[PDB]
Amino acid sequence: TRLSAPVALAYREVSTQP
Amino acid sequence: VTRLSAPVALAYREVSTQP
Amino acid sequence: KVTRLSAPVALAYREVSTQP
Repeated sequence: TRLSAPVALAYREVSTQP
Repeated sequence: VTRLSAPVALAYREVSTQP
Repeated sequence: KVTRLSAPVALAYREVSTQP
């Protein structure tokens, strides 16, 4: 019943394969 | 047992309630 | 995705005096 707010949000990820 | 992590803001919800 | 990080404003540890 609460939500919070961060300063920044960091997703990821790399070269992936056919 | 170790950390706390103070955020920026904090948001609260609200429900209308009947008597 | 699997691991979205988030980065807070500040942390806070603590510790008392500990005996020998």
